[PDB]
Amino acid sequence: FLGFLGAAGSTMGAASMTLTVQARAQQHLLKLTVWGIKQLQARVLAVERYLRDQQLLGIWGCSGKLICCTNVPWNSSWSNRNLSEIWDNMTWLQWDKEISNYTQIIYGLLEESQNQQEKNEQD
Amino acid sequence: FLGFLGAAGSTMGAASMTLTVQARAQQHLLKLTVWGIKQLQARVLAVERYLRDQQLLGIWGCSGKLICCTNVPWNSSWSNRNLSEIWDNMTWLQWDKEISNYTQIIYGLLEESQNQQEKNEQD
Amino acid sequence: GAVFLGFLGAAGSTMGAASMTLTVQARRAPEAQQHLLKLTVWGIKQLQARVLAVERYLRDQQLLGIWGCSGKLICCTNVPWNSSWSNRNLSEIWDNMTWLQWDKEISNYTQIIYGLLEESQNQQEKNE
Amino acid sequence: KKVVLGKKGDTVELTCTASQKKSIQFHWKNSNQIKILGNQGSFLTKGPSKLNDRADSRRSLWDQGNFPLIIKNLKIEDSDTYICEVEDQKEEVQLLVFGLTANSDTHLLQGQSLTLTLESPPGSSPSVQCRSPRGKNIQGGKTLSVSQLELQDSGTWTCTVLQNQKKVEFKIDIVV
Amino acid sequence: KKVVLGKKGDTVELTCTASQKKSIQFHWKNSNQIKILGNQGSFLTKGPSKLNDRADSRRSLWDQGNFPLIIKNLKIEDSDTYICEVEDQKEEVQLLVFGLTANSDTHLLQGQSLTLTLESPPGSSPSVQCRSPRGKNIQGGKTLSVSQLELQDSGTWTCTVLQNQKKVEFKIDIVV
Amino acid sequence: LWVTVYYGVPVWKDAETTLFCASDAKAYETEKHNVWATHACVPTDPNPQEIHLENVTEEFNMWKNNMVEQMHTDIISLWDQSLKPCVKLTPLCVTLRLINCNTSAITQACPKVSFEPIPIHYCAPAGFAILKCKDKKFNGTGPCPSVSTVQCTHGIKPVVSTQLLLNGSLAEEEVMIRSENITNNAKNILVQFNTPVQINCTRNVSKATWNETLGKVVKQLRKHFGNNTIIRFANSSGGDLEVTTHSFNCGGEFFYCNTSGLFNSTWISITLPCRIKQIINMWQRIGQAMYAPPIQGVIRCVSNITGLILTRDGGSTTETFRPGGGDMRDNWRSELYKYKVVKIEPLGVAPTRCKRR
Amino acid sequence: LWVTVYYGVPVWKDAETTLFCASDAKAYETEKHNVWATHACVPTDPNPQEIHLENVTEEFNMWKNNMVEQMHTDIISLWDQSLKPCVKLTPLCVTLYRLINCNTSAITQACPKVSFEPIPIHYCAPAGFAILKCKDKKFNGTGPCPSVSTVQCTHGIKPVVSTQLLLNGSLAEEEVMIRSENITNNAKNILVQFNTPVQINCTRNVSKATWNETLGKVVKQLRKHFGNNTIIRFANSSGGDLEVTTHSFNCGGEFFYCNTSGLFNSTWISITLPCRIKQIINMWQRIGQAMYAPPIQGVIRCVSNITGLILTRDGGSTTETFRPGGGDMRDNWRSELYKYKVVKIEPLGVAPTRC
Amino acid sequence: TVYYGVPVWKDAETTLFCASDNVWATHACVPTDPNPQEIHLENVTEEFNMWKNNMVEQMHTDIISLWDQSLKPCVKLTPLCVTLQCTNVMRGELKNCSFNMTKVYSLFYRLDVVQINKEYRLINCNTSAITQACPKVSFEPIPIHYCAPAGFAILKCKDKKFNGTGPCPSVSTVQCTHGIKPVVSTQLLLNGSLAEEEVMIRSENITNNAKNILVQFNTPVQINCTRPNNNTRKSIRIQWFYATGDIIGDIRQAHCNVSKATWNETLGKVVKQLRKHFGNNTIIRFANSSGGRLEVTTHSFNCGGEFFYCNTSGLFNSTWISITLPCRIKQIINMWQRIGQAMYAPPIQGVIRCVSNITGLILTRDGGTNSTTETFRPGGGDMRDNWRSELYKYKVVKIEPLGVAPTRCKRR
Ligand SMILES: *[C@@H]1O[C@H](CO)[C@@H](O[C@@H]2O[C@H](CO)[C@@H](O[C@@H]3O[C@H](CO)[C@@H](O)[C@H](O[C@H]4O[C@H](CO)[C@@H](O)[C@H](O)[C@@H]4O)[C@@H]3O)[C@H](O)[C@H]2NC(C)=O)[C@H](O)[C@H]1NC(C)=O
Ligand SMILES: *[C@@H]1O[C@H](CO)[C@@H](O[C@@H]2O[C@H](CO)[C@@H](O[C@@H]3O[C@H](CO)[C@@H](O)[C@H](O[C@H]4O[C@H](CO)[C@@H](O)[C@H](O)[C@@H]4O)[C@@H]3O)[C@H](O)[C@H]2NC(C)=O)[C@H](O)[C@H]1NC(C)=O
Ligand SMILES: *[C@@H]1O[C@H](CO)[C@@H](O[C@@H]2O[C@H](CO)[C@@H](O[C@@H]3O[C@H](CO[C@H]4O[C@H](CO)[C@@H](O)[C@H](O)[C@@H]4O)[C@@H](O)[C@H](O)[C@@H]3O)[C@H](O)[C@H]2NC(C)=O)[C@H](O)[C@H]1NC(C)=O
Ligand SMILES: *[C@@H]1O[C@H](CO)[C@@H](O)[C@H](O)[C@H]1NC(C)=O
Ligand SMILES: *[C@@H]1O[C@H](CO)[C@@H](O)[C@H](O)[C@H]1NC(C)=O
Ligand SMILES: *[C@@H]1O[C@H](CO)[C@@H](O)[C@H](O)[C@H]1NC(C)=O
Repeated sequence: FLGFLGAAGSTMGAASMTLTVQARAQQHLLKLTVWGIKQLQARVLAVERYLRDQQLLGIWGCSGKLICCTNVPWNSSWSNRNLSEIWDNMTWLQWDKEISNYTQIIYGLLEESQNQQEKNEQD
Repeated sequence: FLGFLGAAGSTMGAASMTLTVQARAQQHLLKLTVWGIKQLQARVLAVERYLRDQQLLGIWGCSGKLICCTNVPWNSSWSNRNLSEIWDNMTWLQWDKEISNYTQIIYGLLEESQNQQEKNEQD
Repeated sequence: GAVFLGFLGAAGSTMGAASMTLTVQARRAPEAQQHLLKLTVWGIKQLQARVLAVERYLRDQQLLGIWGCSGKLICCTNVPWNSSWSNRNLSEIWDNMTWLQWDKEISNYTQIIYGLLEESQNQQEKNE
Repeated sequence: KKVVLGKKGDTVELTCTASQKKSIQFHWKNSNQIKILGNQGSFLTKGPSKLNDRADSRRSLWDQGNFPLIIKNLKIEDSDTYICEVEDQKEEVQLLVFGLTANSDTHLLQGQSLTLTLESPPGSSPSVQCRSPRGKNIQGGKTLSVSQLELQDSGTWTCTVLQNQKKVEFKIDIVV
Repeated sequence: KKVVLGKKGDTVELTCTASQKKSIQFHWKNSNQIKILGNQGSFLTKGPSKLNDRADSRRSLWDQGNFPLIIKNLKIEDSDTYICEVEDQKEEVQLLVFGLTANSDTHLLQGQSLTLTLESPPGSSPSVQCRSPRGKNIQGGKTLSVSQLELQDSGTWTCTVLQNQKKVEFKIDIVV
Repeated sequence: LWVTVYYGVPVWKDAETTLFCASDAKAYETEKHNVWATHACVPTDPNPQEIHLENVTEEFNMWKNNMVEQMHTDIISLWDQSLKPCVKLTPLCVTLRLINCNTSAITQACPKVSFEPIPIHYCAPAGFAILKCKDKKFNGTGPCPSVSTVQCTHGIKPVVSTQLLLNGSLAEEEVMIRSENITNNAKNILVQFNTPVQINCTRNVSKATWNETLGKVVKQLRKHFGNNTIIRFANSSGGDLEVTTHSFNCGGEFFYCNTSGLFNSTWISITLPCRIKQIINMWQRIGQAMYAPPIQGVIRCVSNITGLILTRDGGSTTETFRPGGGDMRDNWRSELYKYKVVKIEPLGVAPTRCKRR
Repeated sequence: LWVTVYYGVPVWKDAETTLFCASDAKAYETEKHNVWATHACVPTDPNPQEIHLENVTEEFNMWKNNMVEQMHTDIISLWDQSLKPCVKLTPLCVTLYRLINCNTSAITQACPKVSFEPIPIHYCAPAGFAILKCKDKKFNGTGPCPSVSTVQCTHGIKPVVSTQLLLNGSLAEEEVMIRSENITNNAKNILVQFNTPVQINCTRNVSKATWNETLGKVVKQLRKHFGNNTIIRFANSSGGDLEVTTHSFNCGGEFFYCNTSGLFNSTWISITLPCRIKQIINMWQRIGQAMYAPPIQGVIRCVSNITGLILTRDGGSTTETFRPGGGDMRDNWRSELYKYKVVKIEPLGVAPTRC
Repeated sequence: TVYYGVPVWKDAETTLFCASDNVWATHACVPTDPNPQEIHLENVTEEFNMWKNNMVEQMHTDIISLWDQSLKPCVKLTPLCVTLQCTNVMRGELKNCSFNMTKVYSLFYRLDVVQINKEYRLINCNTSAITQACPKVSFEPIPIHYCAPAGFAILKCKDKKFNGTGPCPSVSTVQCTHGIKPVVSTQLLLNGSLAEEEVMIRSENITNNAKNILVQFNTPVQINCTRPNNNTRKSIRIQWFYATGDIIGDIRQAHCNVSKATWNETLGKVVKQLRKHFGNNTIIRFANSSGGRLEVTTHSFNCGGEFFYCNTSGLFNSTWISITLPCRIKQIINMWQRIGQAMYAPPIQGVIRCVSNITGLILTRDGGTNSTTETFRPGGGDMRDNWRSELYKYKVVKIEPLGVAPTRCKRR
């Protein structure tokens, strides 16, 4: 999980190109049992968090795809700039700031995207 | 991350929405290590069960998705009744009894329909 | 946790038997010698095996989603089927060739095979 | 309607088989639906009847799927139907028990009449032909009266109970 | 601005208020922004003032949200405003002290004038309303000339000196 | 009319699973029950996270349970390993319908050791959970209005007793009487008392406490019946001596207490004549056991009477219920009634509301 | 413009959750420090992974950092486990201004002589989180760091309790540094980090002319913040409880408090410090007092290096005087971990690829 | 197109861990798992070469690592090596030694101590610091299972004719290996695992003289050797150092008893199989130990922590056409043929009785005597083969279920 932010501070295009491929006596006894329990609890928490993120991405229809396009258009009524300016001038780190005021719309579109995909499959 | 349990006996349709965003000192050490391992087994077993479920949904042709629709008919012999009333005054727990004797059958037919669909798409 | 399996019969015969097998797959501590802590240790070993199994499955699934499969046991690609590498008859390599020795014959160049598969998925990407 | 006849004082065997071989709960009910005997776990409980000391069961065969009921020191009133319900079936068994004995203890001489007593059970159609091997193939009902007492008038042969093509054997006490 | 009044040597309990009840770092400052008393974790420190040997705080009350300041043996030159800095407040409290004494403890006759001494704090505006048990509410300056000595002149007085509607009971040494 | 497949829905299913025991074994006692608990039982849960479920209707069947049979086998293992029969006679008794058949005698280590029944909780393994319906008006079959999921059952004492359940659980509202099928006899009666009935056994039952409980049970029976044909307690039916007598073990000695006097009341302090026998028949399996003579030390045993077992009689007036027992499965049924193992299955099947091809 | 989802974009947001301790506890030591470490920590990873980041600027605030609160609570628990006071008073004073006697509860506990030896400790964020580390040596405590680097486990911190002098860890990398929330405000503490440690030996004594040189470096750094006038002065400690007035610390044996007048008596334009072991203390963990057993007869010698200073300037009315008075232990733990911040990974996004 | 979920194994290398049931011979290893799972594999022929196999290489690594870990814990005897004034006291060959500590008397054998310049000293104490053998620890062999960590499987070949190489008819997957007896033995194997009724000979290259020949008998043969020695033990300060004590009674060379009939019959089976390997017409002979470094010439073994060197050259020499046996003991040590420190094992008080079963034997074929006589002199000294013999059937594997195979598919 901390590997991803290695790409931060780079132009969003190069960041996404990189995103296309990321990972492609009692002394011993106590070491084995309690230390192992906690160390392994950490790994289980890691896999559970990753599975939660994967599930959330799955509800939107893009299961197991790092990059994908959903048929809902971008909400343009609120202020937004042109695509070429977006992908080049900025980088992903401050791109969270541009949508932080959209956080409610974020929570909208994050659910809205899945609502569109399920309405297309149901219709 | 698991979503094992959920809403109680209620209109199964409303519960249909609820799942979508529902979840996605030490005196003696020997008591902790033999009991913590059991709860850790429970968590990893739930994770493996979720992975198996997603795998089965995938071989049915819809992996990741939570509300999967594909072409497969509702056979009349499967305790046919008015759909509306099952939606209003029926819950998942009570409805599990009415479809238990047909569960393997519908699994098999959905499976061969998925096989036919992928064969037709390929050829 | 699908990494656990032992059936290896389809190797000599048609691979399709393995295809049926994978589809089927898809669907106390006496304390006399302090056996309590011993059972905890063995349970730790087994549960570690399970968590490493699921981690390995996800590691393979990330790579399989790099190509256009992402969890499908039976994937499909547009790369040429041999004709440049192990140009043996399809019948013998699907019905006579043992799975393990077949996989060695492939691992001669399996890395470039994966590379061409990734290129295939890349071409499928943004096809539009 | 399987039926057995005892000696009215002997030990008779009644068995109901369970093909499941599990040693499970069973009881015994009479024609009035009164418990007489059964198991509770791995024990033996006798139902509140008038035959508590008189009847019992063979515990050893319960594990192998045989659950019997054995009555000792039989008598006339013991003749009634019984039922097994080992899992759910009501396997019925008919019991008609009665004996035939003598009453003329010592007042017998050359030519005097001897008397026999037969316990006629209510609700039956028997025909007693209790005989002897020495030559007394006599036919009679309750009383066995013979004008002359020769050597061919004593002994005990196969007693013909004759209840629906079933035959048993018991003793007749007469000696010469 | 809360104002408290002293008796030239008594104890004064200035109070802050912890709106959080968490005992978080605070500091007691004076008008010249010189530290007097301060919290450091769970200890207690004193800054470089004229009250280092005099300042004190009831330590036990901090955990409940009370941060008192105690100045025993108060002197007039120490009359200055004090400020808490509990979390972000600049709660300003003022302390005023002036001592009523008599230069002639015993040199007095029947009808001889009497001289009182009020060591007032410089830069202050006291209102000396000496509420004397003779019925003479004397409105005067630093000294009060008593032109007559009667037998009723005994008893401790209460020269309630008001300053911006701030009153407090007073026990001055007038004994006969 | 095309079915789809929803996921994550709440669906439960009855299943049979092996269960693991969680007993609070001190492990530093010479008594064999505790060392067995260390031998095959895990310690108890540090903190039980019982999750209440509302608006849940769950068909509870206390007689079609699995914990009762699992703990039956486990407690047989307990009694064989701990209270070892130092003369044990068992009929191997091979078949060949009549067949003569043999008995084998086995000798063992034979120490006179006190039996202290510490509670033995039962916990379902990973992936399954036990369900308890907390309604105080459970009648043994049907829906339980309130149901809560838990991982470990309440602590049970593996008591062994006949005609009187000892050290058992207490009913909350009424002294409940439960039978699988009450309309006809040959089915046991299971009673749960609100208040424990103290007893004293030495080598007496307090009156005015047992009498009021009998009044409560006859009130409950007349509630179940038509207020007529008054139930009166009577003698033991007869048969094997263990079932006819109040048989129980504490301190390693088998005490058989005649209970006819207490079941001698007709409804519209008392001392018990207890005895000790060297020859027993094990509840675990068919056979007979011989044990060592009792220790000279006076054995004082005080145990609450919590449950009572009866049997009905067929009739052509007043009801007479005979003391029953010997079926230890029914005994631990009375304590583990409100429990049911279940497995969760998120996958489900859907209505026709879709058209996608 | 069509919204498309990306998984794994390098996006983080600042947020606190519970961190987990990591210590290479030997677990075969009877000292209660290793006992606590092995009870409630995990072994350090043999291969810590630190990926450097380029062209990234993050705003660090050590003063408002909240991981320090977690470490302070954890060490409070550690001290409750390790040093068991066999006379303990804790004010209750239930309130319905000295309304009641507020009588101190008088818990009495076991009084064993257990060695208390500090051991290195690491804090690692739970999975799904990152611990940023500012590598810039010019970091003045608050504001942006031009260069940052991510590592799951911070550098080994020795949890060491001490007033008036930090010691046993956290050496400065390049230059002596001065940090403060508000250097103008007198109340806020001033943390000073030493580039070179000065060895201090205390026995049942500090190296001179190395203390002098470090002090000169400190006054230079202070003048850098000030106007090069108002000559810095050190003097008698301010006054108050013994723990703050004099250098208080413990090393295996009983804690002791040492006069530091010789240490701070210079005005900038071998040193022996009288130290007294006391059994009567004011607990730093919570308000109250404690009494301990008399110290062991065996000679106890402690070797340490004074890597840090805590100074508070006098009130303004000229010249500036600094006195050592750091008692709030949160300050000591802010000094060691001034450059670490907990942050949460949020690897999702939205972009206009036009399908 | 890819076929996920397919069973494939690539022979790999992984660090297996202990499974044991103060003494360093039984150190804190993991307890042996309670229900070792075993799954048979039908129709699976797995290639093997336990000479070159990855399991044997990595097992050498694991064995060497564990022996290194297991040697250190005992305390050392670094400075005690000094000049010693000793006088000699079936020649006994025992020297009583005095060293000036303020003089102390101790007992050393002739072979452990050589002349220096009467004046006597240890062979290599100056060159290599000598290590004392801890009295608490005892040198005892126990069955040690080997377990593969998670993600690795252990393959076991259950074939009687296996010979350790080539295809194996029946194979199985096992979590933990069967108990391995770590036993020190040269030109011979003690208390090892019983072999198949037919006798196996294994060699990396049958023609090569350099490659050793290892033979496993079908039936164990009794090898019990006794040393009737009544020794004592002394507390001589260096810190209380603990050394050899005075002797009561008469010393005897440890005599070992072997049944001549069963030994002859086992080697008769052996020469039958050797005729199979080298030609029945060829006449096969046996000879005594070849020679070389004293340790490798003689059979070296340990009982009760005491090492006896059976240089019973008559036993290995069995001249053919195709009883009690004396032995010495040693107190100075070169174990695993290490050039480093030499630990020192002082004697244990009381008679030493060692009972064991002969389970194997190692020879080295003479260079070719071509088809006329095939002398097979006992060869050994490499401790690799002893553990190598016990686990010929085991290998490590990893699973890579990512098969790719060419099938027709168009899709989109
Ligand atoms: C039901 O619960 C009750 C508790 O409510 C429980 O009763 C307990 O039984 C045990 C077993 O006898 C009692 O333990 C006894 O304690 C005394 C005093 O400590 C011991 O001396 C006894 O052991 C000795 O007994 C002999 C003397 O007669 C000695 O000769 C012999 O060597 C033993 O050392 C014995 O252990 C315990 O006190 C009671 N608790 C009470 C009455 O509250 C009962 O067992 C449970 N089960 C049943 C079926 O009743
Ligand atoms: C900072 O780090 C230094 C690193 O050196 C550390 O110094 C240690 O302090 C202790 C206590 O002052 C020193 O004292 C003794 O060292 C010996 C040998 O290691 C130990 O055996 C001692 O432990 C026992 O001592 C008593 C002897 O009678 C026993 O009664 C008692 O119960 C103890 O078990 C004790 O540790 C130690 O030598 C140094 N150095 C090292 C390397 O430990 C210092 O404590 C740290 N903290 C501070 C605030 O300076
Ligand atoms: C469990 O609960 C059940 C409630 O549903 C109890 O029901 C019992 O069911 C049996 C049915 O076998 C009843 O027995 C009678 O069956 C006859 C059958 O008709 C003819 O058969 C007999 C000969 O076999 C003959 O004698 C009859 O006269 C008839 O000619 C019916 O006709 C009767 O009406 C009656 O149904 C039982 O009577 C009935 N129980 C009660 C109390 O009514 C069942 O008893 C319960 N079981 C237990 C173990 O508790
Ligand atoms: C228990 O109550 C249910 C509720 O409908 C009923 O069906 C059942 O017969 C009752 N059982 C008994 C034994 O009363
Ligand atoms: C400073 O003290 C520490 C003990 O905490 C020690 O490890 C280190 O070597 C000393 N010197 C330096 C330069 O850090
Ligand atoms: C050395 O020890 C042996 C055995 O105790 C003894 O026989 C011999 O006399 C000793 N040597 C000397 C010189 O005392």
